[PDB]
Amino acid sequence: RGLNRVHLQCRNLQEFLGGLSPGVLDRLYGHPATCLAVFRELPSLAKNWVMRMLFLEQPLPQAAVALWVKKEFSKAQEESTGLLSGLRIWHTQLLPGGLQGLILNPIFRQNLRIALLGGGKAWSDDTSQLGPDKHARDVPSLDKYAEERWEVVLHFMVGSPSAAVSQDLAQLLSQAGLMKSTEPGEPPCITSAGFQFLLLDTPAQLWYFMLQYLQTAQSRGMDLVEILSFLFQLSFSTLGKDYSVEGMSDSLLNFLQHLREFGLVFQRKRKSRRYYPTRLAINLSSGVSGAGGTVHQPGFIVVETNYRLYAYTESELQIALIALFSEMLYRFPNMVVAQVTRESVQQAIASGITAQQIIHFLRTRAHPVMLKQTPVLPPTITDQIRLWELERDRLRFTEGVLYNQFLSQVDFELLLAHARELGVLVFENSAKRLMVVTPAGHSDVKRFWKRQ
Amino acid sequence: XXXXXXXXXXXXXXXXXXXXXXXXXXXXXXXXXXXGQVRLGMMRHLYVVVDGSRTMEDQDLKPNRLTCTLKLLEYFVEEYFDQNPISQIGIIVTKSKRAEKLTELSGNPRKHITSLKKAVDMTCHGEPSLYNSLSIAMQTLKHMPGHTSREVLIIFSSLTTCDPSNIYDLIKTLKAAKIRVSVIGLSAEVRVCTVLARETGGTYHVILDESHYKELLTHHVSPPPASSSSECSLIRMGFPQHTIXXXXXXXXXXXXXXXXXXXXXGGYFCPQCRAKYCELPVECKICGLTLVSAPHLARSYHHLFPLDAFQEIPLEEYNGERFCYGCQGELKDQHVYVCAVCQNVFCVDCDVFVHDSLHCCPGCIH
Amino acid sequence: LNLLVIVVDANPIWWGKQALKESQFTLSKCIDAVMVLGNSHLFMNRSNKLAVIASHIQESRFLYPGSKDGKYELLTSANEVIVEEIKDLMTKSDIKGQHTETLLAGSLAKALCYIHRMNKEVKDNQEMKSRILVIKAAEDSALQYMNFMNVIFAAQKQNILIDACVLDSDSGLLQQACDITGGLYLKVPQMPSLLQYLLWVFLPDQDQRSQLILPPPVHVDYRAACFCHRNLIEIGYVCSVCLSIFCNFSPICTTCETAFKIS
Ligand SMILES: [Zn+2]
Ligand SMILES: [Zn+2]
Ligand SMILES: [Zn+2]
Ligand SMILES: [Zn+2]
Repeated sequence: RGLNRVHLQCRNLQEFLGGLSPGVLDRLYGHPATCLAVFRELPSLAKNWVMRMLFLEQPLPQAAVALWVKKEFSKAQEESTGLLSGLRIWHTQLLPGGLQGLILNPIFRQNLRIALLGGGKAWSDDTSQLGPDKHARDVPSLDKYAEERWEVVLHFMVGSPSAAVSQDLAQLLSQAGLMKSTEPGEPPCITSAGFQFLLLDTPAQLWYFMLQYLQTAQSRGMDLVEILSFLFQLSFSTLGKDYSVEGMSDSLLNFLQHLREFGLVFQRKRKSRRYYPTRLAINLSSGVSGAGGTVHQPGFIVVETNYRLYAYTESELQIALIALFSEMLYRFPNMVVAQVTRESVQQAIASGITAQQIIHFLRTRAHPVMLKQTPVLPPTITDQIRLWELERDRLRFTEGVLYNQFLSQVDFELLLAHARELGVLVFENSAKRLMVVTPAGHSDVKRFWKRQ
Repeated sequence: XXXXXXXXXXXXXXXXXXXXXXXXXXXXXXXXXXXGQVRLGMMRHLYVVVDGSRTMEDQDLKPNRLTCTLKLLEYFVEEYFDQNPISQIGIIVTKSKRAEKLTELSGNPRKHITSLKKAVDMTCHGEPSLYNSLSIAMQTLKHMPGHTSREVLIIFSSLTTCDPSNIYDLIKTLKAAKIRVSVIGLSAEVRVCTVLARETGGTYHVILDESHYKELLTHHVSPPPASSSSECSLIRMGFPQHTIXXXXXXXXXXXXXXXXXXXXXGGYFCPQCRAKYCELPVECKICGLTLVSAPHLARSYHHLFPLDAFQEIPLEEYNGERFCYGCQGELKDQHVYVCAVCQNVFCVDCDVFVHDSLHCCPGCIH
Repeated sequence: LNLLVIVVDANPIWWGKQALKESQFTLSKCIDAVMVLGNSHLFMNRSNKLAVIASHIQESRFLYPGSKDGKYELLTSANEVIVEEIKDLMTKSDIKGQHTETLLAGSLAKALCYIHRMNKEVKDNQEMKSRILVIKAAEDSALQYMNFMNVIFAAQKQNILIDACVLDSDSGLLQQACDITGGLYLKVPQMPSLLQYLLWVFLPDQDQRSQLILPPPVHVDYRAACFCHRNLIEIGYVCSVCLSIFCNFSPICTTCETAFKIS
């Protein structure tokens, strides 16, 4: 903790896909699920530009792309162009003079056109013929199955006596940095990343599972490309119509039964030929479930100006979460009454939670009577929460290297200028020659001192 | 002191639900709308006289009566200029036994709503004066042309109607000057306003609620029918086309405006005097012509070939057309509404939408 | 959350003359450009909604409302129902002679009340913006002008934008509608490129009209004639009973048989 604390940063599919290898990307767009899934992530400018340039075989010059936009919006324009360029959609070509032509990656473009129009592949859908299936599953029972399995995983993180995790998933939770095993006679603890993982949205939690699951996909003979194509194949599916398995490798079978352990997919049998993509699997998307209401579950916490939480939900999980960032007084078979004490939040940040998790948690589960307010939370309470976290987080730490008490002043700004030159300047002085450089990048300037 | 005994229970599980449903159903009501195939007064110099009395400060409404009255007049100016474009409004606050022409007779909502946002901040001191307010409204409404149904709307609260002269000779004059005065009253019925309303030709009403008062002002939005007295003339009209800066201002006519203005390059001319107006419709400031874009005649054509009634039937009743002919949806409630001519099927949402906004049956167009 | 309501002027007489013309561009590419615009609109965001109406000569029947060939699945089901609905509509058809010019007021009326009910469907967190595309290819009848203005003013009140792609001929009432409501008007100069016009001009929503530089607004003619001789008027005589435009001054008002007071 001589570094900074573990701030749980969602990648939002840009820092994930921007930062890979372009051969991995050119294989990744080889299924239309991935092309639609990268398409909908785009900002609306880049969205409309791809849908503009889609039906086209000529590299348009740079002048037309810069000349399609009104003058006031150039600050919010270069982000869309740069995001198309870095994500290997727009590969740059040349008109035969000096006009740098721009053209969509024909793998990406061809598979988007397969996603919109007729195609040569078949989305890996198959059925030999099996009609009304032996133990066909019902849609609210798929909802129930999703709730049961993913709340079992959440109770496992919380540490209930409902610990039905089958110890590959527990090893996954230990490997992703969430449940640290210490002193190996089996206490599984919770890391502060686990507490910040709990207060997050359900699609954000599942997508963080998939990102930190594929972060260590070099382990079990897994490849990123086929797994991400299967994820984007799941989240573009329908609860009603039923699928088959024939057309999948054996490592896909191991991933799909591990995914059954996640609860995102309802099988019937392990040796079966059918899977039901669950309601958790459809809403798998890098985004935000809302600020007043969730498609998954309607909100249930009434936050009054008395710093008073009225939770209309019976669940030991969500009672434990409201125990995390508050303190609880009454429990009725319909309702829990809790009070947000200063000391409760200062306990919730001692274990490590930046209180944007808390405010977004309460905005996610906002009860439908708490709605029809344009500030859905009372801003006295919200600004008080932010003032409490700013009292707790008042130290900012940085490892540095000192320059003090120089013999001159020309070498002072010379060392400062060489620090600014190689981008290793941290903190400077004006009067008493007290400089802070990066300590890992200090040996460059130190060997420069042995050279002058 | 024992209203708590209003909640009965028979099975107590859905019986409290039945008591709550009876209360929530008794807390609502429907409007009463009238149809007519009669002549209407469509050019309409209406002139609003508000109290500024002592009784405007009484708190019978949820804010004091000045604030609620002024809010619904803001809504009134909005809906009246939204529905009748040719017409005009003028606002008099009547205050301290004297009458004050607060906003002159014009035809754009910006000045009137700006003046009402100003007039929130007033004082409301003294007793009103119906004599002087009807005198100022008469003085402006003498010389509007005879086909205009010249109308005054007095939103009147107090009871002591402190005039400085005799107000039956005004009612005889205003009877002879073919004006029409309608009074919306607060808290009471006053005999003089009743004689004024029944003799000039208008209609008198007293206020229960917010909702009833909205219903009364909505009743006075629509053009009221004409007597056997008002002139049926033929006003000469002008239809100026829009003119942009002709061909990149190749020999244009750079003007300022005609009523803090910038340099106008182009816009609307006049076919009588050839002046320069920014906005249309505007009465010609230097000619006396009235200038009309002519959807502004089409904005008020629904009064002339009006709607009809929907045959309202709640029960199931022979319905072999399960879906709404309005918007292709099922009829999940027990209210089915069937037109007169085509006799198609409509639901409640299509009922409110057709009868309030679209103003035509979608079937009868086909 | 957005709501595109495409309206395709399926005049069977006009597209029949277009298909006997033996051109490149027939009704099949028209309805296919409609469906590619629809799948593009559903494709741009998850929350978007689509509804496609087809004005026939005597009826406003809606067109709208696993993956065998590789599309997204709901796009496949929507394309299947639009294809089967136009095949049920146009093939099984009728013939009449007194009413053979197409209509646009009724389909716009259905679109207005459909947007009304789908705005009642919207919950309190989200808010719906809406527009009506009109793909017109025939000649509009004059006889429904009394009706037609009304639906425009409904779209003036309900804040629904109106856009129009006219294919063959200009239309004064429809460029009038796209001037009043704040929408957009476009006369295509070459038929088979229709989709590429739609995917740049008429695909972008309300918060991209202000960002994109678009083809400029044509000047709108506020021509006005009498009900007497149908000729163009710069100064007219309008009654205050009938509210009707007369060109020359006349004693007895014909439109409402008014006993005109003469001064
Ligand atoms: Zn003039
Ligand atoms: Zn009808
Ligand atoms: Zn309906
Ligand atoms: Zn007349």
